[PDB]
Amino acid sequence: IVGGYTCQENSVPYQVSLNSGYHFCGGSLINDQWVVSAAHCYKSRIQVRLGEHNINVLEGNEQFVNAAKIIKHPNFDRETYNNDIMLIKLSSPVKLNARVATVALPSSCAPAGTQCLISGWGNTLSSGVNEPDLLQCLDAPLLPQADCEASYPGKITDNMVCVGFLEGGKDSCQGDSGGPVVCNGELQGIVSWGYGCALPDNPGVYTKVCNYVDWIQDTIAAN
Ligand SMILES: O=C(C1CCN(c2ccncc2)CC1)N1CCN(S(=O)(=O)c2ccc3cc(Cl)ccc3c2)CC1
Ligand SMILES: [Ca+2]
Repeated sequence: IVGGYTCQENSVPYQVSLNSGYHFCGGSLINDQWVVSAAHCYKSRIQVRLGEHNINVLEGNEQFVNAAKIIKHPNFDRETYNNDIMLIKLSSPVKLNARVATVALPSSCAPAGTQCLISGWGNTLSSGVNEPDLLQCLDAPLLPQADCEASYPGKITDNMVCVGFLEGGKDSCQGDSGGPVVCNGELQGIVSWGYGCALPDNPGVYTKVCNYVDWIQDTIAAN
């Protein structure tokens, strides 16, 4: 997260770290045994880490669980990042508590102008790379699809939504991928892509979660 702030310890209880020897992506706990992330964060073996604040220091609230089933959206296109959503079934259910809690699926698509919360342990620099130890937070609004499409001519699909600032300075970045953008207690987006980090007129684009509520529920039920 570029231009964000350090989240209060365990204030984003649904945030998880996808670890494969190191943190490489984020995700959201949607129920005691399922995590939603980005298809582009796929790996054959993943250890999901919950109750994290400092990813490099044991603080006493962590629960490390291995992924049992990693299911990318069937129509994920690695070239356009369309349908960039993935579901992970944990090998065993986690203990839900204050620092480890679930986030709700969207009941409807949030209107542009809605203020949302983005979080992650991704790169904090607009140029270069700096991986933070502590979970970062960013308060950003959903942008009008018109401004989104205008920023990325021909690249924005109906399954994508821009969140951020047209002036730059604040944005998601590498390592935040798969992470959540929660608006009013509901998961409205998933960190997906951008051509840089925190650049003017180049807001980050996220997977529009409201378009997959059905697929999510179905896949969960059938697995
Ligand atoms: O420009 C790119 C790719 C991004 C993926 N890509 C397309 C091209 C067309 N349509 C969809 C995706 C081709 C160019 N990258 C540079 C930035 N990196 S990144 O710094 O690791 C990154 C990763 C995720 C991000 C997510 C957000 Cl929401 C904002 C910036 C982000 C930046 C990703 C690859
Ligand atoms: Ca820790």
